[PDB]
Amino acid sequence: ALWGFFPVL
Amino acid sequence: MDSVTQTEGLVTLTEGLPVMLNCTYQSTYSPFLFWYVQHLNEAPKLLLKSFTDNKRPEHQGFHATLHKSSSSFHLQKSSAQLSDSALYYCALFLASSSFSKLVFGQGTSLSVVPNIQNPEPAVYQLKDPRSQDSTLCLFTDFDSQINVPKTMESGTFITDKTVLDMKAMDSKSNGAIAWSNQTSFTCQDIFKET
Amino acid sequence: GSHSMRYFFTSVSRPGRGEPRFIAVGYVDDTQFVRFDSDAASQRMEPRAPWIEQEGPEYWDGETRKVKAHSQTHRVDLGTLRGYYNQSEAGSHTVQRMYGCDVGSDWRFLRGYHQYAYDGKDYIALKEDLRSWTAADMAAQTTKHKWEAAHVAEQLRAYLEGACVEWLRRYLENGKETLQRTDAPKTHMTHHAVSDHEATLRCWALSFYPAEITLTWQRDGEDQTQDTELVETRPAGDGTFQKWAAVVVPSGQEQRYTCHVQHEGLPKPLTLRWE
Amino acid sequence: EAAVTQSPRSKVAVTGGKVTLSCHQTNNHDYMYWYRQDTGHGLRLIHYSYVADSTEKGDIPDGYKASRPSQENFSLILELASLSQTAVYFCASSDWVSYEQYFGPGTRLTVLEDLRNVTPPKVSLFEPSKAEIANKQKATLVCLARGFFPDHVELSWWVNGKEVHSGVSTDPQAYKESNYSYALSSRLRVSATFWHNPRNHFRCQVQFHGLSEEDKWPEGSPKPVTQNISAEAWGRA
Amino acid sequence: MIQRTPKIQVYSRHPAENGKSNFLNCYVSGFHPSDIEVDLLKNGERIEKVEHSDLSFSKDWSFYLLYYTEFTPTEKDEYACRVNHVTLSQPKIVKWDRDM
Repeated sequence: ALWGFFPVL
Repeated sequence: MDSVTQTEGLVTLTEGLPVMLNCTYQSTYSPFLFWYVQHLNEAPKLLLKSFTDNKRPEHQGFHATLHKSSSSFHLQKSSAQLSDSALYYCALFLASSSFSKLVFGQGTSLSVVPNIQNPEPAVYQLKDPRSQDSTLCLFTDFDSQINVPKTMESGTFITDKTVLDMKAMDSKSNGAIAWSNQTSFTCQDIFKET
Repeated sequence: GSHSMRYFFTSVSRPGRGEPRFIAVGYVDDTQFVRFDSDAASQRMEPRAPWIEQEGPEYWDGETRKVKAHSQTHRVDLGTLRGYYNQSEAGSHTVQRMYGCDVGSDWRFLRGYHQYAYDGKDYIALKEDLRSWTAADMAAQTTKHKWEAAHVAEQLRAYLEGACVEWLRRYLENGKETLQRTDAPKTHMTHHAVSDHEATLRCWALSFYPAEITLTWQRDGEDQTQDTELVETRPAGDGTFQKWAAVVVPSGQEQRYTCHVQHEGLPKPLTLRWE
Repeated sequence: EAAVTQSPRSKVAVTGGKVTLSCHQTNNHDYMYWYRQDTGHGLRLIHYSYVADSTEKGDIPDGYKASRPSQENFSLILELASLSQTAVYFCASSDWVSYEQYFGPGTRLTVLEDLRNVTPPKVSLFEPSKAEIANKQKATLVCLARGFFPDHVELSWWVNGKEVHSGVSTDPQAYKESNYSYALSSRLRVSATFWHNPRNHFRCQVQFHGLSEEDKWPEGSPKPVTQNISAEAWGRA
Repeated sequence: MIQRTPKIQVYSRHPAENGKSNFLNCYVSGFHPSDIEVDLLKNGERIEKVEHSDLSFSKDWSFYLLYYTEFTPTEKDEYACRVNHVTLSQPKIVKWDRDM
């Protein structure tokens, strides 16, 4: 399953 | 399965004393918790975070330490002030296997009450001049530690105590108001305890 | 033995199209199990292995909403890096991302990964301690400072040591017949005369799983790379892999050379000599 | 600097009617959320959104729909309003750091079976006790608003044409005296010298949020629209 | 910025036997950037029904793709893989050598 937190560059 | 439990109902506390609001949780994965605060007629805002390193701090006077072993994230403060009277939300952030969401608890209402240094309890009767035989009772200037009675009778209503601040040098006034629909109602026996 | 789960993300800016291209794939060891393509009709996470098909509607909705958020994030990332390096909108650029976890043969966490490349070059990576960031240049330092403020590493550690490992074990069990099998390589050698004084010996490894294999040539029991040609391990297409190694030998000296095949599904390493 | 606005701030609806709650945000935040709060407790997620033109179900989506027409706007839609949907509704927004969520001011919504029970307050001003003035050199005026349904009210005090906040203590929550009747009270304490001055004008204003012009009302009774109702007194020797 | 030319491998899924149904694979690996044209050829003629794997990459960030079609090998039929990439000035043709 994918990670549920979505950090940006 | 992933939940938050907070101190139930209203927590009443005298100014100058330490705050202690309980938060426990159940978390499938490594926990991340947050405290939110909502003042009266205001939006909820973020207060503090469970982040580092080893347990400790964030926000202002307020601090909270995460104990992962017993699953605790209690809100603490050394000395409560009257402005601290607000609704406090403990929150669990779930973002490991599922889409980022905050899971809030029920919230714990904090009521910080003043230390009335020179109490002068008095019950007064007030009249409405525009109406015939319309009267009202006012219990004022009492201590913060006494209990104000609630309604036992239909037609008769008593409010909870409120704090009045006269920016006139030091004038904190506890106050409760009572009224009715009955023929003749005394003011002395209505603010009688139990 | 040891196992892994990896997710691979590719975002490419398309100057002649209305949208960039985003592709996401999930792997368990060497088997791909999920895919998402921003250009495909469905606009959902799609099954690519038989064993992932037993997951229910909530899993597929969950993975869909998550991968779409990945897609939107990596779309914005293209514009961010374009600004970081002061590049124009005329050119096409590639953002790559990989993350995942390794387990040992006891199925316990060993290593976790989280890394980025911009135009083929290392941008930012999580270190093995899982608390630190390797930022290559000054642009990646800006990304690092954003992430330290949001405590990204600490949250990632929770995924890589928790959710990643848990789901990996779940997949390993549901696809037990596929993922926990070990297929030994079928081996043979071929011989070709390249000139009147030289010959090519090719050592073949076929129908093996998993993809990990070591093919080495020796000359008189001594390691030989000096003239060795080694092709990348290739998929057969049926779930098994293929690889070969070749040496150019002097004619009449074929038997002085040995090929050594190392694989998990092999009880003992094989030595092959031309006969 | 990050700010979220909601509209309307107050709504009175009928059961089976359509309610649209609007939210606006110019923080350049991709993530938006709708929460409901019940009797000053709980904050449950109804719907959320991470991108324009797409919406996701929250913890309690039944009876609610949501629309995200742009990055800036996030609507909450109740197609057939029910009594169970009476609550305070908060909109929120965040960027990728989605644990830092920024909330809107809130929307008080009350759903009723029929609009006939909606009633404006009767505002009464009770004058200070002479015993209080003599003994403490202070005068407490009491404002009492009664007979109003629902509890979408704001009380203010006005001295000499200006709004005052000091010396004021208003009930945090309105009191339900009957099933269709609320009461609210407040105190204004001034010095005996201030009350005794005939120049001084005291007024308590209650703002009642009732029906909007779009709401249908039968002839005979006056429509309980949004209105201000006051009671006033002057200084006396 | 970085440009890597593809490595091309043309092969069959199973050991090729004439008159028996098989799969023809073309494996392009080690390329950067990801934009690539791949064709499978029968006697120099483009094969219609060709499928490919989903785009993925290796540890060193280089891309790889598998193109494949079901085919029945014969004695006189020639097969090849034709690949074009930004690094290549002209489409590269690699013939299927079964007896490698």
